[PDB]
Amino acid sequence: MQDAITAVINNYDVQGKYLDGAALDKLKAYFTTGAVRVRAAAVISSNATTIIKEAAAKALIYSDLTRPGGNMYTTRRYAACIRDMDYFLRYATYAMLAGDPSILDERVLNGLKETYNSLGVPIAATVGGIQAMKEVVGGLVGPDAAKEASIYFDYLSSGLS
Amino acid sequence: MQDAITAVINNYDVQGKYLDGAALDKLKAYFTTGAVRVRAAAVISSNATTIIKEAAAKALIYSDLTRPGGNMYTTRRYAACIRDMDYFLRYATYAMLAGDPSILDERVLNGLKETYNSLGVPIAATVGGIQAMKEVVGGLVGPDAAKEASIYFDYLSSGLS
Amino acid sequence: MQDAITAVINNYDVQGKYLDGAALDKLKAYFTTGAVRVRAAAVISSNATTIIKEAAAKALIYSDLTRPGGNMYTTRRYAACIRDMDYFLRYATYAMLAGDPSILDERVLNGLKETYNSLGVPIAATVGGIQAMKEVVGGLVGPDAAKEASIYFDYLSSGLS
Amino acid sequence: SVLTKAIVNADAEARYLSPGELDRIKSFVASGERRLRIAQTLTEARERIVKQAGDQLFQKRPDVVSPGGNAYGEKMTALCLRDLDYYLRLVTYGIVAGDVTPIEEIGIIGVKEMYNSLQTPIPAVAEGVRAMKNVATSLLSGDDAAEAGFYFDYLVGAM
Amino acid sequence: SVLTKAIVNADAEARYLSPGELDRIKSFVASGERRLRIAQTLTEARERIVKQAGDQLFQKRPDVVSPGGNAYGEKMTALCLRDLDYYLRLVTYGIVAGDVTPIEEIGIIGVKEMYNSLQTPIPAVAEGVRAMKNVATSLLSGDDAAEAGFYFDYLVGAMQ
Amino acid sequence: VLTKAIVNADAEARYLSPGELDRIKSFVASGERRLRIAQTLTEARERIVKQAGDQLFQKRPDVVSPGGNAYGEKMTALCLRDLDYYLRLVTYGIVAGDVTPIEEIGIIGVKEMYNSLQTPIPAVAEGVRAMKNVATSLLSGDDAAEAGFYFDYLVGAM
Amino acid sequence: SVLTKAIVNADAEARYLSPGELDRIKSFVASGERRLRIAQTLTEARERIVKQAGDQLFQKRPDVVSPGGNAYGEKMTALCLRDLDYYLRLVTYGIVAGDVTPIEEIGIIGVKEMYNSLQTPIPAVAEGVRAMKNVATSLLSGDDAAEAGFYFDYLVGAM
Amino acid sequence: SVLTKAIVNADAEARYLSPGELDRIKSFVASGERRLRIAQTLTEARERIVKQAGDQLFQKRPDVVSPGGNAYGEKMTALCLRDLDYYLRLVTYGIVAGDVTPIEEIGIIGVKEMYNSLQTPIPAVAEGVRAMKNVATSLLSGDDAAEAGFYFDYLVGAMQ
Ligand SMILES: *[C@H](C)[C@H]1/C(=C/c2[nH]c(/C=C3N=C(/C=C4\NC(=O)C(CC)=C4C)C(C)=C\3CCC(=O)O)c(CCC(=O)O)c2C)NC(=O)[C@@H]1C
Ligand SMILES: *[C@H](C)[C@H]1/C(=C/c2[nH]c(/C=C3N=C(/C=C4\NC(=O)C(CC)=C4C)C(C)=C\3CCC(=O)O)c(CCC(=O)O)c2C)NC(=O)[C@@H]1C
Ligand SMILES: *[C@H](C)[C@H]1/C(=C/c2[nH]c(/C=C3N=C(/C=C4\NC(=O)C(CC)=C4C)C(C)=C\3CCC(=O)O)c(CCC(=O)O)c2C)NC(=O)[C@@H]1C
Repeated sequence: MQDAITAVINNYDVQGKYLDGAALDKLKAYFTTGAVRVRAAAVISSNATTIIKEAAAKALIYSDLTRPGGNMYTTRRYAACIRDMDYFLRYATYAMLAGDPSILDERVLNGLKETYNSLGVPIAATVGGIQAMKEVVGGLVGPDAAKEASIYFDYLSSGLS
Repeated sequence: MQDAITAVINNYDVQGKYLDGAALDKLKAYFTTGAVRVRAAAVISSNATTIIKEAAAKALIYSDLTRPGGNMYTTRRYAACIRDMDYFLRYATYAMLAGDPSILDERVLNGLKETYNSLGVPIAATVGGIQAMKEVVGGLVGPDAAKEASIYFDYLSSGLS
Repeated sequence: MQDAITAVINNYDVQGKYLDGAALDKLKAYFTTGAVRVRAAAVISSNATTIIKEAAAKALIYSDLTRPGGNMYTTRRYAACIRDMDYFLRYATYAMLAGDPSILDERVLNGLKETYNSLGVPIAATVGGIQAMKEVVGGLVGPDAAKEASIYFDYLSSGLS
Repeated sequence: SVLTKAIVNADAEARYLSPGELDRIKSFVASGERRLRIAQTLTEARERIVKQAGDQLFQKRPDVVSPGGNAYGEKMTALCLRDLDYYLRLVTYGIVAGDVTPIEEIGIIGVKEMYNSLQTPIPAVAEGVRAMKNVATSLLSGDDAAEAGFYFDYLVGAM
Repeated sequence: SVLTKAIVNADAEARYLSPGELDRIKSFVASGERRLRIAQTLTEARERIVKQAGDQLFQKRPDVVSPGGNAYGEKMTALCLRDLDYYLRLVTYGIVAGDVTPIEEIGIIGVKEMYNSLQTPIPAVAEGVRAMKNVATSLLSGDDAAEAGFYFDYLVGAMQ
Repeated sequence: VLTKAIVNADAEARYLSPGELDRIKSFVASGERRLRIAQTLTEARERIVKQAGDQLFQKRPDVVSPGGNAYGEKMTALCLRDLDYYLRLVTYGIVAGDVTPIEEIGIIGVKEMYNSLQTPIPAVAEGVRAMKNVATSLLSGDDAAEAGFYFDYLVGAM
Repeated sequence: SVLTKAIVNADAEARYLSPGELDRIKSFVASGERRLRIAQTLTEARERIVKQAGDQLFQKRPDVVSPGGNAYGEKMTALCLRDLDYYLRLVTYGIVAGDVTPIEEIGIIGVKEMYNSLQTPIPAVAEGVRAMKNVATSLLSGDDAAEAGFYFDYLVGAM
Repeated sequence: SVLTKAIVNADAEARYLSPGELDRIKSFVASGERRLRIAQTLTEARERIVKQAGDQLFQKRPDVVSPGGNAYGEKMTALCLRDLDYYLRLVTYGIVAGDVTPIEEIGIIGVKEMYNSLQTPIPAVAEGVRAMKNVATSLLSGDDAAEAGFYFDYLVGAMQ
């Protein structure tokens, strides 16, 4: 994948330019944000199960989806949906540490829309779930971390939709 | 699209709630900001050509892009790039009057990333241009207006990136 | 005045101790920082007039102070205020090279509060101006230098307040 | 980068980042500012480092700049120096990244094959990198030099 | 004021006021009523004097109100006119005082330093004052104008 | 303003709404104030044009240079005449309360006309900006804001 | 090129190439060798053509290289000359192609918009192209000059 | 020069040169040969540096070369370039001396007064010097450029 540090490096490498102060400043910016991100990631990992639970409660469960004939009806489908939710959470956490959205594009985003359309999974409902997770995550991580966390969640949402 | 006033209304309508003081306060906030926004919009419209010129000078021109083999090389491509810049400016102005980012999502932001990737237009350079326009706009509009103007420019930038 | 090198020496002299490795390490630390400091000082000296201008624009001018009945009203008072600003800048630069806050205490800080109170100069506004200069200086010097520069500016501000 | 490496291992395992892995990330972000300065120093001295190293290399290996040798002639000598410059740029990138991976992708994979087609001797290239290291070490402070040395050594090992 | 100046000279000499000094005071008190009227006239015409002088100055110096120039832009142009107004107020104070001292403390000491920080050109400011003088002269009667001229000239001399 | 309201109603095929009617009422009340603002600029017209011209020539030495279009007495007069025309249009706009009067006379086909003349369009825009600054100074602040809108429109159009 | 233009018209009509169209293609292929020489001549003289034309343009239009004017200053004057060079390269491409289409895509579409943003005067640019034509004509033989003239005229017409 | 400065401080104190002062002299004599080369480079490129800097200045400040502006006209523009040349010569002298003192006596004392009589804008002059610095920096090697920059910066600071 790519990370913020590597992204700067790669941009310079295509130019063939040696690293310059302006580039260094971007790197420096990342380094300050880094400590916050690490703390946020640890919070998310510990509360991951609950985050998913809360988000499902907010959007997915107690709905047509869970009712017979709904996409998340049957244990197998229910389990699949919560597995997908976990994927989104884990990748968003990875992206937040990295400081780059690229990993989301390379692993999660590419071909997901097409897969979902063939499966008949509802994309808008999934997006709703992602947004719900974001809200829950925002609380736990705290405000400074929340802004950073939110962008990756939004990136996933935009990709799927 | 949606505007701030309609956004409040819509949120209440889904709840089925009659408008309440908290809702009224949001509406009242918008109304005060309104007069400033109208003035800002007029400033931007009058100086639009110059804003684009200045922003291009700051980022796009005198660069590899304009040099042969660059994306903005040839008159046709140059003209296209400045047309795109104008679009972003006009839509941001619309958003600022509206007080809502939705119009940007509905018209500009939808499918732009995919279009650019197929075209081979460089996203980071485009984002750079948007940020440059923001800086120029900030000066002309003045400080109170600038804060409002900045959020919409940032919204566009985040969408593209 | 005192500088970092002399401060170490003086501490050892009162003990009567010959210089030791621990002491040497402190001296060595200073020597590495030195090169950065020299570069910063040259930047500040060249841009001193502008730094003062920008800081005044940010805080002092277009204000009640400059308006009739304000402390900085009349040419004489205006000139005095900018002279004081220059003093603060020059001394902060000296302190940054020295690596020690003592010179600020010995020359600038001593008796300033009392002088200002008799004059009726407003301390909080002066502090505001110092903080503004710091911000401008930070930009010009660049990040590594800025941290070092900031502490001396903050020291002046704390002394006055 | 260090962080990229950690994330990638986690993704393979399909797990959230381990505490130990997280700790290493924390250490790296603290180290970064020091690393940036080290890189900056080498960048400023880049032109001289390349020049000095080139001269040393040519003294060490007369053959390369000889009518038989690949380096011989102005065009060829320039290209040899350009190569040295490339490797130095890569080293700086490595120091800021905290990992050899950035260096490795751009410079060390397929290097043997490329040089063999060119017919450039790989050992001579290695000597040039060693020469650059010595020049760079002198300008750097001792602890800074050790950090820089690791990246330089990797390059020498790779070729 | 005249009186302040006389007292100060006496104190330096450590003597009671000289007859000659006393005579000048007498002349001043007689002149004062005329002086008050001159000042009153300019105060009433203040708004127009400033406006007319500004226009003249901008014609004389296109550069000042140009994108490069300090005066350029509405905010800046207003400030330039405000400055002209300030100087006019000072001149009126001077006429009643009969001396430049009131003018001098408020406006002429540190003026160079202030304008240099602002980056305003000092000669242009002087031209503005000259312009104001011409407008003021026209409204004033000839003798009145001469009195007013002296104060205007001092300002121009102080800032050049 | 009245024409605009009627036109919107006709498109909708409805009688004018009370709100629309109220806006018409407000406009007719405002008109007298608007007339005064226009009158002020008319009186100062000669000086506004002269001052703006000088500013423009300082800003753009080239236009009044042997190569430049404005160069020579005849040409300089024509350039000033154009500035005068635009000022007259602005006054008309203020009384109308709409840019439409301005727009028909001055802003449609302007590009084509000037391109045939070979006059640089940006310089013309600068001249209008210059006129605005002069006009603003003579006008009171609130009056100036009203006048500014019309001036800005012209600059935007050109 | 001639051929591209003919094919495009045929495809729109959804028909095979007309005899007349085919004849023009035949004429073009015969002409090509002469055209190549004409293009070669201008390429060799390119540096001088640009220089001479620039001087003529600046004499014709003092204003452009004046403090007000866009061209004024070394940086700006260089850019103006670079533009003239670009147009000359396009004209050579046109001669070999036998059609203005190659020229048109690179240079003539959106040209007005680009220059308006730059604020460069379009008529001055046209004068520069006219100037280049005169210089080019002198070096070319009469028949060659006529061929070259058409392409030069098109450019002037386009802006 | 470095040496002159050291001697002067010693004479004021009425003492022989301090070890520290002596050390600085030693450092300076070692540096001198490098300094001579830096100066030589700028001398050779002098004509081009002045020309390029002039153009940059005029682009940055259209006003100075405008009918109102001081620099406007051939005679005036030549004089402005002559001034730039003078300052460059002073900078070269400074580099060899290792101190600003030579520069300071010839160029920086009374400079404000001289230019104010001429009516030349001081900030524009400073810009010209800044422009010259940028041109000179490009021709110089990085380390050489830093040394040269200090002297250039001093000039800019002095004329402020
Ligand atoms: C009762 C013996 C125990 C109990 C039950 C309980 N269940 C829920 C909620 C849900 N249970 C299901 C289960 C199914 N859906 C399926 O598709 C299948 C197979 C056909 C099953 C068995 C679902 C989907 C839900 C989620 C809610 C929904 O209907 O959308 C609850 C409440 C959930 C909550 O925690 O709020 C409860 C209480 N709980 C006990 O303690 C009993 C021992
Ligand atoms: C007009 C002839 C010229 C001009 C004016 C101008 N002034 C400023 C800013 C300031 N002017 C003053 C001046 C005074 N303060 C005093 O106490 C007195 C004496 C009573 C004077 C004359 C001050 C203090 C300021 C600072 C701003 C403030 O008032 O808060 C400006 C703008 C400043 C800027 O751009 O930074 C201007 C334009 N400038 C010209 O060029 C005209 C020729
Ligand atoms: C010379 C006759 C006239 C003139 C030229 C001029 N051009 C610029 C700047 C640019 N010129 C171009 C034009 C092109 N780019 C293309 O791709 C093509 C076709 C291949 C052309 C012809 C571009 C892209 C630029 C922008 C900057 C850049 O080169 O990257 C300038 C400078 C503009 C400025 O104000 O900065 C000038 C002066 N100007 C005249 O007045 C002459 C008559």
